[PDB]
Amino acid sequence: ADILSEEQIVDFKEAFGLFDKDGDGCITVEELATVIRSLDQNPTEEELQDMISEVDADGNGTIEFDEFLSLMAKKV
Ligand SMILES: [Mg+2]
Ligand SMILES: [Mg+2]
Repeated sequence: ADILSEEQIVDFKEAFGLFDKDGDGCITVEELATVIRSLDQNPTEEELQDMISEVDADGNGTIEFDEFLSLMAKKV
């Protein structure tokens, strides 16, 4: 139970808008995937499978704003 960090909201947003031009706003599973590799982190993939598959409400198999925030709320 936590919330993203302000300064961290901008940092990620900047990288999001840079990697997201389609303007579609939302992103797929692959988009974030790669971004995960570039990010100097080491998160368990097993989780993503559980979350993404347990978060994808739209059922389109794609990540979105809320969907992304929810993943962090639990993960973080
Ligand atoms: Mg996109
Ligand atoms: Mg979705």
